[PDB]
Amino acid sequence: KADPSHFELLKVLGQGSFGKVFLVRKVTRPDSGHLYAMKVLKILADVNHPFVVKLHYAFQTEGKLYLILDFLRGGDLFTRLSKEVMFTEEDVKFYLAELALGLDHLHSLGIIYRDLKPENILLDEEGHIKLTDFGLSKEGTVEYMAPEVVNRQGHSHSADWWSYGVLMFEMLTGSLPFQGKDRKETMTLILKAKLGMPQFLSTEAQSLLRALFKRNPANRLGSGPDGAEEIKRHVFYSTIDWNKLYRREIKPPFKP
Ligand SMILES: CC(C)[C@H](CO)Nc1nc(Nc2cccc(Cl)c2)c2ncn(C(C)C)c2n1
Repeated sequence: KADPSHFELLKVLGQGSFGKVFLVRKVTRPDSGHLYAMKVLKILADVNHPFVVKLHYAFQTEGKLYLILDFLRGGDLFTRLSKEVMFTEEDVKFYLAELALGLDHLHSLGIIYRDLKPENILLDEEGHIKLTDFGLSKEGTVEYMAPEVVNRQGHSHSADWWSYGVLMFEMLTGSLPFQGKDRKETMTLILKAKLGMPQFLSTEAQSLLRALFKRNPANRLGSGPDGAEEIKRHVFYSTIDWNKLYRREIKPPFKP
């Protein structure tokens, strides 16, 4: 059975906001040689979906909870965003569509992806995305918080779609829609939900952002009754075949 001795440490990927994540190589059969990302801890984690990180092994060792997950070669969207400082609508439509599927699934499991942001969206070698650091059902980066969360008036699935809107805006413009000089001001800007629409954005993109940026979570796109479909049927994704996207048949615009 699983055991820390079955994995040799290759290198530390980075300090964590969830513990430390190491790049490990399994030493035991049958996946001997296979690379994995190892997370050590001192609430669901098992989800099966093309756009959600897979948990391969989980074992407790005296206070330490080891999680062996997929190693995503491509790194995260935050890193790519910083280097390219903004993606074309083409790239954005693609990442958001796959994210749309991943997110909705997590919502069906009754999970709320509270920490949705580019840092938590990984890319595999093919360029497809994979959501990480999810799981919590019973609840951060302020720039991504929905107004009901800032005011602590609740935190349902709707909150995620607002954050989804923020991710879209940041990838499309290189900037955050609501940014103050400090956390306080940012939260106040989120509450006013006062938003200027950059003129280089397509009308379809602008339409979608306006629908996602509804202060009242009940009027926010994704708030049913067709839930995620409400967002998937938006004109912004007209050219997206969800069937093949799910099957990973759509060619990623970016290849790491
Ligand atoms: C430690 C952080 C700097 C990074 C990026 O957010 N985290 C990260 N990078 C990953 N991949 C990755 C690939 C190439 C270079 C670098 Cl620095 C990271 C990764 N693969 C699988 N997971 C989790 C499910 C644990 C991962 N998590």
